[PDB]
Amino acid sequence: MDEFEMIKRNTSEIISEEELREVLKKDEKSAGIGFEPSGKIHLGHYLQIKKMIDLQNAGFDIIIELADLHAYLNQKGELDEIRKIGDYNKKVFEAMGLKAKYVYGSEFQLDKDYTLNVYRLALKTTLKRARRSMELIAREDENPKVAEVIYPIMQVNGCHYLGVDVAVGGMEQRKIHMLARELLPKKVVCIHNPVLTGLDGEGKMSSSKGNFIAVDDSPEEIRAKIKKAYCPAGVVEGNPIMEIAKYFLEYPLTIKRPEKFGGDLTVNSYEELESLFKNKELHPMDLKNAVAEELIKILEPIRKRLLEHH
Amino acid sequence: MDEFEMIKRNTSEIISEEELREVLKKDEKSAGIGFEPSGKIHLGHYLQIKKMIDLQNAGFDIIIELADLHAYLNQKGELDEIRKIGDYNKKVFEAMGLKAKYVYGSEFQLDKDYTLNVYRLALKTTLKRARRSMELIAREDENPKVAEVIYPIMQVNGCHYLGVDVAVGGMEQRKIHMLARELLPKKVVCIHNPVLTGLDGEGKMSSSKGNFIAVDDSPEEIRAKIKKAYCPAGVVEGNPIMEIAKYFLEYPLTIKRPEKFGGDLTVNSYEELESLFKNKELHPMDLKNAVAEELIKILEPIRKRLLEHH
Ligand SMILES: CC(C)(Br)C(=O)Nc1ccc(C[C@H](N)C(=O)O)cc1
Ligand SMILES: CC(C)(Br)C(=O)Nc1ccc(C[C@H](N)C(=O)O)cc1
Repeated sequence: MDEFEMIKRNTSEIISEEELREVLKKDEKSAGIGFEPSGKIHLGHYLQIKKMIDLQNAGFDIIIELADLHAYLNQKGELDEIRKIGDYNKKVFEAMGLKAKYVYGSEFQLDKDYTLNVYRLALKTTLKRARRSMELIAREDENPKVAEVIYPIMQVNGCHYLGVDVAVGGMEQRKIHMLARELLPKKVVCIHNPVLTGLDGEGKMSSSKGNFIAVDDSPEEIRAKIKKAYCPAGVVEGNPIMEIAKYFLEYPLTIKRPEKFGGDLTVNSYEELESLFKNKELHPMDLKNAVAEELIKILEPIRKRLLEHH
Repeated sequence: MDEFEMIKRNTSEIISEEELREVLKKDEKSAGIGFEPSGKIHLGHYLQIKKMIDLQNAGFDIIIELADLHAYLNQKGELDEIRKIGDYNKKVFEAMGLKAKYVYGSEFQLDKDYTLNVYRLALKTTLKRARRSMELIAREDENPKVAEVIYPIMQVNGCHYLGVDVAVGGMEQRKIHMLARELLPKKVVCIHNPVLTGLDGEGKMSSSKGNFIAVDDSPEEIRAKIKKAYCPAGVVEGNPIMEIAKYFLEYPLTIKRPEKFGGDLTVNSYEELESLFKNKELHPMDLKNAVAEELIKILEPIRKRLLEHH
């Protein structure tokens, strides 16, 4: 498991693999990601932070953008309230064990030269290309605002201004990332993580859809959320419980169940688990119990560090 | 002819007349207009500058924006070349007899607080409203740029930042102006001048359509441009020669013609001229001769001041 495959583990795509290999050669290399401040930090965020921790462990300097101005452009409210939530998110990201530089976007995204470059990019980005890149990001609006098409080019320029070698994000960021690769003089290596399914299976996990496990949920809340979740026997695709087993749990994995249902089960890889699940050797109730208890233990240190403040 | 009707003469609309009357009450009041720098200054510009001269004569302080950044957003090239053309335009506007403050937009349109307010406005302006306001302004593009929708909200904010009581422009600016009236806390009085017809009658006069008389055209060039112009007998609407008689000439007007065509004609108002033209008492050839020679004399001082530099 070289550093490449360590970075590559559980990503949806790397754009591009050859470029990432060149970047690994450098003594000095930086990786960046941004987050619109969120009232709750959920497993979708945690997935990203894990991936930033991998990069850090491969010798990357990590830059986290607390994207207060992007959230302002995406209709999350007033900058001061956004910035307060930004500060809470940093604490959560630190309680996740991430050592990084944290910057508020508004610290640099309003300088004369940043703005001028945003306007340069606005001359090279068609409205159609801009609106396409925001399809999975833009706040739902029957009357889309001009702010929606400023957003993607400000994120592009952020890549430029921060000078990262690698940009990380969920797959929803990939069209903004493609735009950065076409417009900017230095091509940024782009690493896209999968988009988790919502707990009810009905769509993608979102802080505004209320279908997530938050990293500071109480254990009873974790158990009740898993218990209700979409999780049909033998169905792996779009199954948020299997996604959690694949993305967050440690193997080998011991799955406790009564002797009358086969007794404790040990699986040495998520791949074995998927096999046991597909040919319906492992029942959804037992998968849920094991996933909930392991997730509880995995999230425990984070919830404890956050509760230590009170 | 109070100051109101003097300001109102030969305008298409005043938004609104009651508001303009309130503004006239003030000892201190300012009027503003912007121009994307243009290689040639034509009668469309001159019409506007005349209207600024009226306002000045009514006691307005005049602010002319040399809109280098708007022209940059509207694909007129590089800022330095735009700014050079900006400087030429000022000279022309001064040779027209306008005493005013001249500012390059880029002097203030990149400050942190200006930019932040542009982004505030971008949150309140729908893409559809923004693209509607640019229909008569935007450079022709099969693939419209994001820059096209930044333009109108930057012009709105310019009104705000410069604090004018009155905004002046051609009718094509009216939708941007309407947006300023809805978004800004202080409603700006908007004065819209007519859009001149191109010399060939086929559309509106434009510096990029090459259908204009420039204020520094030589007399032979003026005569040849008038001679070729669209100008059908009895047709007033869309007739650029009548527009010039209405908007630029001084009355009473003596129209020279041979005795065999009726001999010299004196008309005491454009209204008489329109009457003589409609019931086909005045032939297009004689109208053209008179319009060209009077326009030559009217533009003479401007062409001379511009030529004095060489
Ligand atoms: C400048 C660097 C490279 Br650190 C960066 O990635 N900036 C960035 C990234 C993502 C977001 C939010 C995002 N579009 C979302 O959907 O939440 C905002 C800013
Ligand atoms: C700030 C004040 C009030 Br002085 C102003 O009117 N600014 C302004 C006006 C017009 C233009 C150009 C115009 N859209 C065009 O079509 O040429 C650019 C800037």
